Amino acid sequence: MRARLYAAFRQVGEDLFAQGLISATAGNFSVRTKGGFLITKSGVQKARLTPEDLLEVPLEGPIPEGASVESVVHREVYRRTGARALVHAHPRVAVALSFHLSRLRPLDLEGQHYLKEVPVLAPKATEEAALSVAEALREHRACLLRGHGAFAVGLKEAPEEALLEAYGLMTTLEESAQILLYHRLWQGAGP
Amino acid sequence: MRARLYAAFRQVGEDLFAQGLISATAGNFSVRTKGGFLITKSGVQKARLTPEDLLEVPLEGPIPEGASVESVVHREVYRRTGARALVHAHPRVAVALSFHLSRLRPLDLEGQHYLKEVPVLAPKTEEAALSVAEALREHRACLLRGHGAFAVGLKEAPEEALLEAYGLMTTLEESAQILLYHRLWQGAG
Amino acid sequence: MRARLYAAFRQVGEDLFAQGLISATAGNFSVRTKGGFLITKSGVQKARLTPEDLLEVPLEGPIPEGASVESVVHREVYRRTGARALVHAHPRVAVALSFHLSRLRPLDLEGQHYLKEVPVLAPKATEEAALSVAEALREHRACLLRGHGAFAVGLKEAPEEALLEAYGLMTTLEESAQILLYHRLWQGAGP
Amino acid sequence: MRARLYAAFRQVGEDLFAQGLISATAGNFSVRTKGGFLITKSGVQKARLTPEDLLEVPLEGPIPEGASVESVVHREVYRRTGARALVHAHPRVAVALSFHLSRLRPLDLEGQHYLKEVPVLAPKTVTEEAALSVAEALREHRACLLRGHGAFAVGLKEAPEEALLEAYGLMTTLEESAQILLYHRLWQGAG
Repeated sequence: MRARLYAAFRQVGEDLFAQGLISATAGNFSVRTKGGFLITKSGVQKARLTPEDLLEVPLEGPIPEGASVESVVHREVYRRTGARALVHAHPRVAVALSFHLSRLRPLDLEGQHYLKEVPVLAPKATEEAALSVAEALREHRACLLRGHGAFAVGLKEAPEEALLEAYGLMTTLEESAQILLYHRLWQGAGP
Repeated sequence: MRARLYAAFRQVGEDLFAQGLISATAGNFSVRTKGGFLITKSGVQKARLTPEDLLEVPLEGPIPEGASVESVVHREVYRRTGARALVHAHPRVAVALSFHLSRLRPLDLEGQHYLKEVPVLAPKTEEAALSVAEALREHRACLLRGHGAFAVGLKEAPEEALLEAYGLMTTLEESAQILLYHRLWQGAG
Repeated sequence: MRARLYAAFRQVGEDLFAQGLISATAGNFSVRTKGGFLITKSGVQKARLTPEDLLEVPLEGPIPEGASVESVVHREVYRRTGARALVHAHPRVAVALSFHLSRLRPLDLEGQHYLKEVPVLAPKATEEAALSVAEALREHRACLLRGHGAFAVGLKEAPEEALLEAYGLMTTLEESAQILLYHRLWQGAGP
Repeated sequence: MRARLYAAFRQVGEDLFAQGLISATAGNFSVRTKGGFLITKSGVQKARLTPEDLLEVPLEGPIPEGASVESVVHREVYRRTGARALVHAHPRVAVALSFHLSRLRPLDLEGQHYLKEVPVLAPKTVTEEAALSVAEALREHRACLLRGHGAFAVGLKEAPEEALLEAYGLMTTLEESAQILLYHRLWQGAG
């Protein structure tokens, strides 16, 4: 179905990069597929994505070279979740506040509706991490991996729309983290 | 018609997203029309807006589906008030401040002149539609504790009233920021 | 000379709007002319100035109608000063701090090169504020008006330059207020 | 290759400005070229760069006037390092946290990958001395802080414009890492 699926990957890229959620070649995202998952390639302009940039990976056995080193996680996520899409990103604020929480609870109405609760995993990538990210995403739509960015899942049926669902949730996270940070600097200091 | 009005919905969309005032899909914005008010479709990239992403909603009763979930809040503001444009956004700092403040009173000229005092609502529904469509009469912007902020548009032309409401929106945020930096500075140094 | 001059006003207005330094309708900037000065019109979309959005004001008596309500301030500055351009904006962080200080001292090298020292006049756009802004602009290149905004002077011989030069100093003040803000929130909230 | 190489300085200046990493005219950036190095001119709106806003400069001899005031520093860096592009900006949060650090150490994954450790140069006084300090600093590091006067980021790609785009990229990373350090410290100084 290339046409539209493509529209969603190039879109999300340009977006995740315009909002600062990822640098020029960081982060990765994927959708589920008959074989396995369709992912972005390692080390490449994620805002200037083109078709040959995406690469199908199976849940099977050989991880083809050129596919994100974060590919282990995505897979595990697809192997133990029902997730139909996954966006990995680095929302500045969410990441700064992740160093002190085990959980991140949004205060805002939009956040509480979609990101009810965001778990923070402490590593003390790696297969091990893959399993923690995986478990967290079973009953949660996003999670922070301490100082390692966040992960958001998409459960919609249409691969592309799932992707927008994820990227979308990522954006909600950062918004909630920002609101949490402001709300505190104010309550705290000052009077 | 569908030339200057579209451009304005698209612009407010792109800017609102870049300015960090909303999420990919959060928020909504409307204009007063002959039938009632035109609004953004619910569920859709506000930053990649199209003519198809909007539609009219009579003040009557038939709220077509696709219209924002908050049309109920827009309508009631178009019923009991002289509004002509309406932006619903999520200014981060302002929202932050909400939880605490009862009213937002800018300490800055640009603010003090156009957003004299921004009351904070604590609702939830029909209940909130009202709360807002009252406050937006004597006031041009209101804060829904934890949800967001509504900014009023008043120009004759539709497009203008919208950008004006979007204007007041960025002003709302800049005032919250000022308030906030103000506090963090004289209160820790 | 209109041409280049015009481009300058249109440019300063656009950048100022982009940089967040003025809302679409506020602020104002002028350049000195043989007559008096050339200032933006009252209430006009600064980011889309047209050659007809600018009006000439003499240093003497009758201020044409349509002029910015603060032509008084600009004129009081061109009367008592060598200023050859004047930019009036609202740098949010610069204003936020102006409430508690009486002088702003850039901690940064660029700031300590032009904005050497930034005074803060206190109320009590009036003829009083103009007179106060005009003298303060005699030994300093910029000044804050508590609650209001900031004033930056330009001095190049070419009006077009002076403006860019004033617009830019405005840019320099905000960089500084921010450096100040962050420096303080940091050194102050840490150990 | 002018074409594309121009598309780089142009985007960089635009981004550096919109990103908040430079005043309307501060900063300077460049790419190593056959003879010596290509660099931004002096006193030019970095946000509106034209092809005529850049000058060549040999590694030895008469620095043509009009070139960046800090061309000496660039020249030093291309003589004593394998730099291929250099961006000198003014990250705000980063400068603020530099006034009392000696080194800046990113707490975030991404920052730790690229900018392992950013040294903060901080002179007292015993130009080319500083130009030799930045150079030495940038030999083993890809980014360095110059207390109260911004940072320096290096590009190592073979294609020049890719190197420039690369160092600008590092620049954002630095500022994002400083911000993460900050919010991490402010959020902590609460409850």
